[PDB]
Amino acid sequence: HKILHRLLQD
Amino acid sequence: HKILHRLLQD
Amino acid sequence: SLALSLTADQMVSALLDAEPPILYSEYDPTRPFSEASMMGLLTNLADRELVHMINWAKRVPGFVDLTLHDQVHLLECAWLEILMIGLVWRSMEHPGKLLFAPNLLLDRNQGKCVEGMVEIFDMLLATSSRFRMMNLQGEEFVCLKSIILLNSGVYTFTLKSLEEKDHIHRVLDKITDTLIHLMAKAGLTLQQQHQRLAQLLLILSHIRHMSNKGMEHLYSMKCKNVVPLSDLLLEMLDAHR
Amino acid sequence: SLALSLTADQMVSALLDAEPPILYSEYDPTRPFSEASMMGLLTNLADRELVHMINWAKRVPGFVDLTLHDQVHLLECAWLEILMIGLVWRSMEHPGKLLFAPNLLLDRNQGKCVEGMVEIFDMLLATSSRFRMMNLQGEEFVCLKSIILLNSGVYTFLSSTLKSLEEKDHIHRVLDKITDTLIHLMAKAGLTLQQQHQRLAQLLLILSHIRHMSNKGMEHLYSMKCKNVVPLSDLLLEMLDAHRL
Ligand SMILES: Cc1cc(O)ccc1[C@H]1CC[C@@]2(C)[C@H](CC[C@@H]2O)C1
Ligand SMILES: Cc1cc(O)ccc1[C@H]1CC[C@@]2(C)[C@H](CC[C@@H]2O)C1
Repeated sequence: HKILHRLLQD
Repeated sequence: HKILHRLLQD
Repeated sequence: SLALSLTADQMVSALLDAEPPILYSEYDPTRPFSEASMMGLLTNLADRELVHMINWAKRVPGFVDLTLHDQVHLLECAWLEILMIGLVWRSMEHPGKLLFAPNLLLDRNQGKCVEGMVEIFDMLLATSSRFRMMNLQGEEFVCLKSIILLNSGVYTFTLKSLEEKDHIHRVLDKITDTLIHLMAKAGLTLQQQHQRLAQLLLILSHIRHMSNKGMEHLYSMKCKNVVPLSDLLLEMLDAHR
Repeated sequence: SLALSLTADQMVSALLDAEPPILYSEYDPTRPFSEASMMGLLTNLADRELVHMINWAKRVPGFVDLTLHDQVHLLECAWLEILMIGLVWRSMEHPGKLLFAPNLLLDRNQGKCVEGMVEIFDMLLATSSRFRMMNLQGEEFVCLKSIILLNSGVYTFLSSTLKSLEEKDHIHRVLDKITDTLIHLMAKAGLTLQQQHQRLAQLLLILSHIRHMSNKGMEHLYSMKCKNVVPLSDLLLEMLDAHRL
């Protein structure tokens, strides 16, 4: 998964 | 030439 | 001046009367579509529509008040946007299809014929679907198209000059008055009025987007010698680079 | 739900509270600019602003109601527009200058330091001048920025499927609320009914030029990347790769 994906959860 | 310029006059 | 004197009803009828005709394509169905031939049809059509657009622009209240230099800039900036909004208007009653001409009705799969064009067809179709969902009216459409003409290039124009910008904004305000007046007549509540106004104007942002992408696509087709563009078309395209 | 119940005043304060911080540049003012050094500063800044933008987006009423996928789409489509409108707002009271950061205030000529960037500076400056002459208010700014986030990418949502249509309609409901908010602010400022509608139209039409600047900026940033003038962060690269051009 992309970085943007991760930041939107964290 | 500038066809647009001319077309605007005609 | 005089455009600023126009009533809402006068503004509407003037724009309605200025509407350009619907043109036919030189589509010949005796030969199969190729990337080159489809680009040929579409650009041939666009070229002929441009001539009518230029004369249409002259009939948009306040446009001929501007310098010839500013008229050129506006059309150079908004031409593809104007072609696009007209297209999506023609296609409203044809779900899943784009009515480039009465004899040229294309679906997204036919857009696949040209490299990178289906993405543009998809965006245009979604815009057409949005208009259909909003139940866009003819009077509203002509107002939106004239707004695109006057607005798109105004931010890229100091001297006076500063007066050219002010005049443009005055006319834009008059069209805003016209749109609201139209919605009020239609029976929309005061709240619904400014909500719809916003919805319609926000779509212009997506139309600008489609134009930017379309300009890059048309440019790449040119740079690969896929299609020979008319001198007028080459100059309009050249204005964005 | 939830965001649709908010009052006009509640929408404003919610947006004001969500506002991201004004980041500083690492710029060392003792050293002159090179093409590479300026691109480095600007992209380093943008990269750090993106992290804050993502967390700000989550604080925009109704945004977290959307699927993870849709949130991604909206940000990918709108990130550069959001950076730009922020820039023009910060630079509003600095005519002829672009305040990327309190310690990085660049004038138009310094845009020439980088190939093809001055034309983009010109567009940003003209936008800031338009804001300045309209006397754009802070409460109006926050409304406009949230509108960009929700609006820019909504038209490219894949329809079909029940969930998708429900997403688009939620976005438009929230967008209507923000419109109500903008109008509320103008009515509160004492503008007549006609003036409110005109100002609204004026503000929204600017977003069309902002979209234009983003498209142009994306092409420039992409050209810079390919010419290897500047090393871009992984995040910045993926956001750039979402526009696939
Ligand atoms: C939108 C549109 C409306 C028209 O009335 C005519 C033509 C067009 C497009 C059709 C697709 C293109 C050939 C170019 C722009 C991007 C593509 O290269 C022009
Ligand atoms: C607008 C903006 C606002 C910011 O808060 C940070 C950065 C930027 C720009 C600055 C210029 C660029 C480096 C790219 C886009 C086009 C150029 O490549 C990002």
